[PDB]
Amino acid sequence: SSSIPMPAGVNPADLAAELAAVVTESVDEDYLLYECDGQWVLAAGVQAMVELDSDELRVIRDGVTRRQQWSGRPGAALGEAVDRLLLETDQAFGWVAFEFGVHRYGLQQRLAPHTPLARVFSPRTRIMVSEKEIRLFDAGIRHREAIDRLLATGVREVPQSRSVDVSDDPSGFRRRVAVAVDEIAAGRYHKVILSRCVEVPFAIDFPLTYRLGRRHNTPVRSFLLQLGGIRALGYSPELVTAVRADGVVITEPLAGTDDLESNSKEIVEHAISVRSSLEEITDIAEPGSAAVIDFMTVRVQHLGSTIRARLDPSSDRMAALEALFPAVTASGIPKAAGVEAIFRLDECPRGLYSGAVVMLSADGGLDAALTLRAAYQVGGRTWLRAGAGIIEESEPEREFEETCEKLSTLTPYLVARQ
Ligand SMILES: O=C(O)/C(=C/C1CC1)Oc1cccc(C(=O)O)c1O
Repeated sequence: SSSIPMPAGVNPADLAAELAAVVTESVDEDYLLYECDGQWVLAAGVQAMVELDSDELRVIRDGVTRRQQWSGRPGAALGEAVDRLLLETDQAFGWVAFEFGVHRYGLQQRLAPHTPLARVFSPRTRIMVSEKEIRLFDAGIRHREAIDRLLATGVREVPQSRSVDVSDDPSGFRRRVAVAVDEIAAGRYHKVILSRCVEVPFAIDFPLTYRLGRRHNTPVRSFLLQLGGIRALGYSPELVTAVRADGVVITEPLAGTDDLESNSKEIVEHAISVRSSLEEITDIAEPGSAAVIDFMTVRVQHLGSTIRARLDPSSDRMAALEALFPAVTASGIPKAAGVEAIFRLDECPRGLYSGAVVMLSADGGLDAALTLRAAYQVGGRTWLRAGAGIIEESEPEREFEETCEKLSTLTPYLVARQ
């Protein structure tokens, strides 16, 4: 059957993460698990893959890689290829780099060749885990048998975590901050977010770390993946974009930090962001469809606003994502200038950090979550990355401390490789 009853006492995050580890290894496949609105979707197995790089677009199907050059907007390029996958299957999953959002500002020339912009795939099988049920899509006996074996076994106990020191500043985050402050004071831009990488000196178990962290984090969206040599996990603090089948587009910028409601620094910054999103959404919206619906409402508690619109017929979901990308929250104000500065003052390319993780539907749906509070493994390297907004009054030591706080979303929950 399509449906299985959820076992009592079992958290959905825990079960989906267990499925992700056990079932995929069994059948030799890559995966992405995405948490959206009480559903944990495990997209298992790469049926077809879209790789969009700075200098090339690749579609790999059935063992055949078909390479194309592309020009113009990255979203249009990505959209066309993804649309093709979605004729064949219902949903597509992936990640989008920070670097995806640089073309709109004409910064693409800065990118080295073979710089990844996006990886989007359609799954061989889907498993959806929620509180009530497990739903199976395109699951063969092999997958089905595996889910069945796990379900019987139950979830593994999470081992004790292993600590890491975040006090070093090898990349000189503090000095880099100062430089930003000077540029701000000189009126180059209002804001930039700068970040630092922290290497983790041991290998971690990604699914087990994801479970431990999820227990102590309540995020807007979350993810765990093994894709194309990359392991990653994260607790996304913001939604970049949600586009519905009906054409309604949403973005929800959050303020961060009683005194949230009254504090001036936040309010000015949140308002400026709200203005930015509204302006961006407007370019892709039916005239007169754009509104801010829940302004500066308190929603951990956060300040946030909901910006909504109707996707114009001339435009599409990728265009909406490009209009809103990268998020102000991890870039700067004004955006073009903040992004420019990031090439200069931060370690580039960013890749997954400050990019998005995406779920797309054949119905026209898009869900894109901002990648922050995440861990990465590529090659032999395991790392964490956190950053801070920098404005004219910012202090390098305080900003360093801020990074440490953000790192603490993950630093206590690292489970070493098994
Ligand atoms: O500014 C904040 O507190 C913030 C707000 C989010 C919207 C709710 O979170 C972040 C902003 C920028 C960078 C990071 C980071 O982890 O790298 C970050 O977590």
